[PDB]
Amino acid sequence: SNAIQQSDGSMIIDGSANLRDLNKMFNWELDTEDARTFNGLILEHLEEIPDEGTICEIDGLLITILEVGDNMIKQAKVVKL
Repeated sequence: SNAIQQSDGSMIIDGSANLRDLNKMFNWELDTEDARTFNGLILEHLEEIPDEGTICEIDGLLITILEVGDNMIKQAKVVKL
């Protein structure tokens, strides 16, 4: 999985990103109990496959959905809360 730091400090993360990997690398505190990937975490929280452009808060992160495909989150922008 790829993750790109933006000039403004935000991160663009792939939906496929492994939650435990993200936590260890960025010192985030994503819940790893039930989901394995960033996509999984977002889907478990939403009661509908979210549109691109959706902004949500999960586990200390402010997340903007950038790309959705095959009913999975492909890319999201992330800022720390």
